[PDB]
Amino acid sequence: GIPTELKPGTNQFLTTDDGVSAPILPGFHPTPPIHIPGEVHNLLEICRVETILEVNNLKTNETTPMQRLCFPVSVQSKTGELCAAFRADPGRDGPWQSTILGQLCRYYTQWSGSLEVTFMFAGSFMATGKMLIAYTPPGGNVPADRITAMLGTHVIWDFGLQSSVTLVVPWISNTHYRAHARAGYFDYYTTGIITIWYQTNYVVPIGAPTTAYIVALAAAQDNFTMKLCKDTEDIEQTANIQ
Amino acid sequence: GIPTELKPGTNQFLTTDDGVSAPILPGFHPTPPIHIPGEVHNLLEICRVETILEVNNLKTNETTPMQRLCFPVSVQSKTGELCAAFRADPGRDGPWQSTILGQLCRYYTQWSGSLEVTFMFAGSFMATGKMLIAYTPPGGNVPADRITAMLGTHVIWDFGLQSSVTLVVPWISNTHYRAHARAGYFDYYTTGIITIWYQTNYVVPIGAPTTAYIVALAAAQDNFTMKLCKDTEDIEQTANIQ
Amino acid sequence: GIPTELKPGTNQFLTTDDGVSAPILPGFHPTPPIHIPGEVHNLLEICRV
Amino acid sequence: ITAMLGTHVIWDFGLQSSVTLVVPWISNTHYRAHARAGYFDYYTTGII
Amino acid sequence: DPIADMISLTALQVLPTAANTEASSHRVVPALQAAETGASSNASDKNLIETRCVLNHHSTQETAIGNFFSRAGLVSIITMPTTGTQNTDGYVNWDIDLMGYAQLRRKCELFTYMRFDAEFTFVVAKPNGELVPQLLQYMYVPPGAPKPTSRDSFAWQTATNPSVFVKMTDPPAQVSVPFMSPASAYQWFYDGYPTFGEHLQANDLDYGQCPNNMMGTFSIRTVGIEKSPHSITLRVYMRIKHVRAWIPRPLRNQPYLFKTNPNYKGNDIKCTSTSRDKITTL
Amino acid sequence: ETGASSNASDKNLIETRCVLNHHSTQETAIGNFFSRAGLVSIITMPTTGTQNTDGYVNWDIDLMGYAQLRRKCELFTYMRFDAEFTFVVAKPNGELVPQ
Amino acid sequence: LLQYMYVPPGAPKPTSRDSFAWQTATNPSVFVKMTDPPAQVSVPFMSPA
Amino acid sequence: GSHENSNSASEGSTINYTTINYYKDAYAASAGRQDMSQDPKKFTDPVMDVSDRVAQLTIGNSTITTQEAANIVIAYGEWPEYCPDTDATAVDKPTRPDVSVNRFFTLDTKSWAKDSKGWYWKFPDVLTEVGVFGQNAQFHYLYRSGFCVHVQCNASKFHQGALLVAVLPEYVLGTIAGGTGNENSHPPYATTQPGQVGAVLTHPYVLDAGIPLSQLTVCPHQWINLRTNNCATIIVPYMNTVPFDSALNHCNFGLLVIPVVPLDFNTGATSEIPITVTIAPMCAEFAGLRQAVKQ
Amino acid sequence: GSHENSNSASEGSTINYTTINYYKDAYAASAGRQDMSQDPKKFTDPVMDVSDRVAQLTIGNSTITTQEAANIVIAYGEWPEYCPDTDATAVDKPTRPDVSVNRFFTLDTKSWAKDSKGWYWKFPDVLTEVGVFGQNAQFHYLYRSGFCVHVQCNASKFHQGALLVAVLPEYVLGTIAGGTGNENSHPPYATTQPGQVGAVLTHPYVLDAGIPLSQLTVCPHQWINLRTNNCATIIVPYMNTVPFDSALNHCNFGLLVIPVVPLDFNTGATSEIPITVTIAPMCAEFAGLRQAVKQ
Amino acid sequence: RFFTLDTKSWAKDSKGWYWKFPDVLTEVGVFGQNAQFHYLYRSGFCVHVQCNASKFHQGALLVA
Ligand SMILES: CCCCCCCCCCCCC/C=C\[C@H](O)[C@H](N)CO
Ligand SMILES: CCCCCCCCCCCCC/C=C\[C@H](O)[C@H](N)CO
Ligand SMILES: [Cl-]
Ligand SMILES: [Cl-]
Ligand SMILES: [Cl-]
Ligand SMILES: [Cl-]
Ligand SMILES: [Cl-]
Ligand SMILES: [Cl-]
Ligand SMILES: [Cl-]
Ligand SMILES: [Cl-]
Ligand SMILES: [Cl-]
Ligand SMILES: [Cl-]
Ligand SMILES: [Cl-]
Ligand SMILES: [Cl-]
Ligand SMILES: [Cl-]
Ligand SMILES: [Cl-]
Ligand SMILES: [Cl-]
Ligand SMILES: [K+]
Ligand SMILES: [K+]
Ligand SMILES: [K+]
Repeated sequence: GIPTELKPGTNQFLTTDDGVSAPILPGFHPTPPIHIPGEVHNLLEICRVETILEVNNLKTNETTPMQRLCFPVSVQSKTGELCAAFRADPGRDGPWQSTILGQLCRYYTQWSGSLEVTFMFAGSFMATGKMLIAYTPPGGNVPADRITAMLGTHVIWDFGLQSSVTLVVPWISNTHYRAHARAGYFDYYTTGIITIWYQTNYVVPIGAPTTAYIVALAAAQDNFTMKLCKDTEDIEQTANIQ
Repeated sequence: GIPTELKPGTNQFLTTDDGVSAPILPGFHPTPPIHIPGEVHNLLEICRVETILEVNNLKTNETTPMQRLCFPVSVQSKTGELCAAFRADPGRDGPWQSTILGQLCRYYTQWSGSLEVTFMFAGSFMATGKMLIAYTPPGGNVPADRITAMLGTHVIWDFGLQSSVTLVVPWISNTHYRAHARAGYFDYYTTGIITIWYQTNYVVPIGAPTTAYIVALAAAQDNFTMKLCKDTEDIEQTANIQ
Repeated sequence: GIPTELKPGTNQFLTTDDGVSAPILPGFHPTPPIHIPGEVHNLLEICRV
Repeated sequence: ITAMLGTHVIWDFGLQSSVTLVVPWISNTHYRAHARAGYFDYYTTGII
Repeated sequence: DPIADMISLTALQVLPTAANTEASSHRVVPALQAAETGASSNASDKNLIETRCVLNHHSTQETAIGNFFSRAGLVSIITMPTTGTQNTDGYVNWDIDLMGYAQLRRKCELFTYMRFDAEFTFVVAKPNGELVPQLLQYMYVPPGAPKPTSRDSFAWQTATNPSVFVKMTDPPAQVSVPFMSPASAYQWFYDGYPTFGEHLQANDLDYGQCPNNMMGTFSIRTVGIEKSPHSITLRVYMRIKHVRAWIPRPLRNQPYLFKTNPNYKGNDIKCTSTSRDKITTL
Repeated sequence: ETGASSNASDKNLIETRCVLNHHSTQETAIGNFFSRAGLVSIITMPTTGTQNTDGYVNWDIDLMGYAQLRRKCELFTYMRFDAEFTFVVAKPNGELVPQ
Repeated sequence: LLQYMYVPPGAPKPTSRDSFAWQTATNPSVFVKMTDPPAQVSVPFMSPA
Repeated sequence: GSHENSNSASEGSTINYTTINYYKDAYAASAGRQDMSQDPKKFTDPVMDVSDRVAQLTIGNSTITTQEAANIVIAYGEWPEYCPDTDATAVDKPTRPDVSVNRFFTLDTKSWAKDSKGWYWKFPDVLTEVGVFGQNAQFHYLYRSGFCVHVQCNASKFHQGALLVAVLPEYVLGTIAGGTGNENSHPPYATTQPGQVGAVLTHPYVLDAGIPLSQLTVCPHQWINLRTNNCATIIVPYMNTVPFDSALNHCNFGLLVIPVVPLDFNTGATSEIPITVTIAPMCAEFAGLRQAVKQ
Repeated sequence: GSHENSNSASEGSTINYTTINYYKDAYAASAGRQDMSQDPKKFTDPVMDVSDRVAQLTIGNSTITTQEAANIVIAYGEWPEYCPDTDATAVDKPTRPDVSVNRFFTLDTKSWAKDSKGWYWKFPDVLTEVGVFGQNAQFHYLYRSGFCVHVQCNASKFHQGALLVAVLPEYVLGTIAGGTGNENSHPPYATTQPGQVGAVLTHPYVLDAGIPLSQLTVCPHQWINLRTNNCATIIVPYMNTVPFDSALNHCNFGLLVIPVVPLDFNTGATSEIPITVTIAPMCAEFAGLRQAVKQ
Repeated sequence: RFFTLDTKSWAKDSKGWYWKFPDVLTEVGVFGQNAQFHYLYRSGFCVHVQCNASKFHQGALLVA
């Protein structure tokens, strides 16, 4: 026999080891494949697809969940009011959890890249108005007023104009990659805050609703990638599946 | 010694593993082979050979089994009567079990291809008549009358004409391969039903029997193949062989 | 199987053995490196200070 | 749901103020005589 | 000739690293999208802000479905106790159904159809984790093959079925399995019935059952004419390999209740995302 | 009546479509059918009893004692082959000991 | 018989010896006997920096 | 050795992997290195044009004229097509009726109310009993086809609301499991195959199947936002693990119409806001002729 | 190393296998990949012509004229032939009598009745005591030969029935084991080697050997269906694991004639319907001369 | 394709029978269905009339 020496690792079973095991059915030929539309090769293909953001994730919605899928805008009596706010952290508990993007990146430890959020106005055609949407990079808490938020990356949207608008959340980090942000030391990887303000006002004539809704869709851009594959905390074997 | 690490599978004995074991008799030379007629290389060669179908597989035959090897036709008093019916499922319990084809495909989990059934009329030469033989694809139970069965794949046979006739059971499946069909979920892989009807009538003159028999032979066609080699349920070690 | 014979040393763990162990994360790509001043390659560089 | 099985067009106002339905010549004979009740109902063109 | 009425746009691309970023300045309407169409915004950084050039070498290899799935996961736990109600018979027949464990299941249900080969690993031990010199036999019993009715059953002769013989002390047994469906791919969702006929409420357990996914039985036993004194715990791990997948779909957001269907607890319907007090406060 | 199997196929009895059939016939090759290890004998050496409290056993080689394999071979009249024998040994309850 | 599992930041930590997390469908785990030689694996540079 | 049999599950794709192997069967090989292909333009942009509102599509003896259109979606970027000979398995010559079946059928109309939950229909269940298409579906064992789905909904410039129109392949439904989750109940034939009248979702948020509506957009879809458009159109290619299948036992996909942003309008404005579904099978093929079977 | 000895059981066939090996002996090698050869035309169509009824075959001083023939079968697609030098083992020069032995011998006739079970004969047992052939078989230790089997049965166009005429190599008979199956009985010399009179099957369904008559057609066979033909002919080549063998201790094959479709006719028609067997050995060779031995 | 309609019985005193085309198939299989859903139809026909009898029977049918 040939001189050999067993090294550490011998006999172990590494779940992620990519080796060669013996085949149980010699000469077996699988049913040939046929063309099926919709084949995907990389998860990223999916992360680039917009899914709905539950911006309206209130404790009072839980029993009428459909309401979380969109938040409202209405005729303001005061100028420059704040309409809604939320963190841009995609792998963080919150609005993002409802998106295919957030669910998928929860299967990875780190991520990197730019994100995009598209807002769609579903009010009546006769309603017009301009909103200021801003992304405030790390450091500042939620901007107190529109004049503060305005100092960050923003877009000024008009309905009458186009029904949808896209805010881009540029990758602005110190590190090349961010781990999922959460309270504590990992708040270091927070992405920032998104705020929606009334630039002018929701104006409508006689005959049309004074309150309408907006749907927020989110997805990743081309420069988005993820690394360090892990298990998701978003699924549980609470009991036995029968 | 050379650095090596044992991987899972080590020490196991897989009955279907095709490896190399040490030879017990070094330098041994087997008696040379001689020519023997009838060598076969692939089971399919055998499946293409017609063997007898026990269409007449009645509970009342079991004690006089020879009678199962052929079913009768006789002078009808009523038009368009049904002569016999049976499933085309070859790996299924029933008439097919008596054929070398059925026995062999019971050594495989799945199959695919067209089948052929040849009917041979063994009545007197003076007997004439036409029969309608049909194959009804999945979906419909046994056709109630000849006019219904006639809507499927069929052949119209005449004795006087030729003593034998061949019905072809085209491979008409949704899946590329069928697993053995049986009651329950696997009825999904049923092949269908074969029915034999009187197109005209068994006519005979004075002096000849008013009842004669037909022998059904079955085999596979060239496009027939099988996969996933398994053990047959058709043999048992009921007791110890001494 | 191929004829082999285990030799002394088999199963041992030598802390300074420079071998190859299986990777836990297949397809993983480390954050790329960036330029950082002050890289040293040999302790001697330091002993000269 | 029955009428829908025949030759049809689906029109939208907001879209265009006018729309044109075409009544294709679908006859057995190359020519039709004026249709009226009775034997000549044979030359009827159909229903809109 | 005497009759005149008788005479896919998207493709693949290889992207090893993330797309880069190019510079822009103070300057056509690419910020406003028409998301009513069912399309995802094709607007990027350079459109909405002034950017710098960034040579992005981030790799996309780890998000390839192969690296995502080819990680062995628990799909079954089989027990053969000596004292009790289970199997004081010394053998066990297990219908193959990998949908009994969520972690893996949720991953697969991300797709509608999947085609692949697999590596099965058999980790066996006593219920407390201890090991003993016990000989075992695992056998694959395809649909149609006779199932063992006892530890003595002739079926263990395994003349054609594939069987593995290993000691509880040897490392885990491990083998490769091919793509065995009679269809072009396994499908986690089958919106239909397996057979024809009326579908009375008595046979509604039929709904969603797809024969093309039913791979038979997995049998195991201690190798002896006599009963073994040891309780046995077998954990089966599966590593998908050589995989292709089609038609992505929403990820399960409700706890699983049953192996064969998507039934969910209607009284306690969980929200996909955590909640907060106000829409204007973090 | 001749002793021949019908040489009639689909194209003869019905109207057909073209089908590019890539189904493989490799698994039905007699080699893949037979080269699957099967049980051909069970030999026992008990310590207390009538069998062999002698510590040894002589077994006349006859592989026809187990049906599964036997029926497969008897499909043919003559067979020529080499073989791989595997010896699985243990105590009657499946336990193993340093013997 | 033992099981070692790497639980990256964000992955659910086992709350018991029965915890579902030991299903380890995505995390990398190693199964080895206290009698087998020492288990051994290679780890990449995992910082996000 | 090293030369083997071609039996790996991924041997018919334009994506190769580098492997290591010593057994005669290919599936024994390692997973190998993953090539890095991508097609993000079949989900994120499977739209028409890869004056768009203005239109008119004709098929069979039917013609639709859409003007407040939001363009057209081609599901997964693929056009319907008759089954190719390489993929085909059944040997009988299929029948391809053409005009009598590939045309526009307009099913029952539903009424959108401020509190509507949402509806769904199954394909091809919806047409199994309609016109020549249905008849062919009954007389044949096997069927294969594509679809053109046109959902219509008008409203004044003073109304508001948004419907999400999506196609979900293999739309398997689940039950609320007795509420407590201890009862393994199942949906009755009437709920799984509602026919041409369709059915109502009881829990739209989880699509009556334990999955988030919020992610349905990962499927071929289109929105009908009253202030922008009043109709949606989606071309759907055949999708299955088999080339042909029973139109009776298997529904290839379901069509969902859900009010994500509820209908609203000031009292005095028309309150009857209907939704109409018109569908046209495309490239219908049938095989395995026999007598008619309704189920 | 890798260069070895040529000692594998499959080294003399026109079918190669790809293997892996490290021992000096070839049989240690793996089974390897299976080539995919096939010869479905030696069982499914081993007929004559790969006016057929009309005929006349002559051999020796005998001639048969068959006209209601069903063509002729060449067992396993091979013609009888004297043993070739490569296969030969015995060194003495064989005697090849030719005409005196290769001719037609017509054995006793049997009567077919409405309740007949079926008959069988063993080869060469049937001729060991007939003419010059028999004499040579007795004086020689070794024998080798082929056979031409002609089974005859006439009947009017008003009779009906079907005989299956088949050849079964190594036709080993079994007993009913005392009925209960607890008695290990064996067939007496008179049943295993019935001589020229042949024997009667007691359980045709299982061919008195635990195997299905239904599958006998997997053997060189031919049918005599009264309404079509009145005779069958089968050429049989030598079959054994050895080149020559004792004509006394070993029967290479048995001939079976079984009424699968029973004889029937209206009373008044000839009731005596005989069956006659005529056989001719072909390419008879004998060796190992000594004194005559009858068994 | 071939549709096989009801069978009639020939008696020593039979007068004769007749069928109309396409009336005979208006309610049979897919052909019939198409005939019902469409206003216009056009087709050709293959007619096969069958009648067996022994070499001891006699008679002659005119099929036109
Ligand atoms: C001796 C080794 C035996 C190992 C054999 C294991 C074969 C398992 C094949 C994998 C089949 C994939 C699972 C397919 C379908 C799902 O379980 C279905 N939902 C169950 O109805
Ligand atoms: C140290 C290893 C010893 C292993 C030697 C085993 C040799 C066995 C050779 C296989 C012979 C095939 C069986 C041959 C004939 C049948 O058993 C007969 N029917 C018995 O009469
Ligand atoms: Cl995050
Ligand atoms: Cl009738
Ligand atoms: Cl079957
Ligand atoms: Cl055993
Ligand atoms: Cl892979
Ligand atoms: Cl566990
Ligand atoms: Cl990789
Ligand atoms: Cl209506
Ligand atoms: Cl309604
Ligand atoms: Cl809801
Ligand atoms: Cl092979
Ligand atoms: Cl005589
Ligand atoms: Cl007699
Ligand atoms: Cl019998
Ligand atoms: Cl009549
Ligand atoms: K040595
Ligand atoms: K050493
Ligand atoms: K070995």
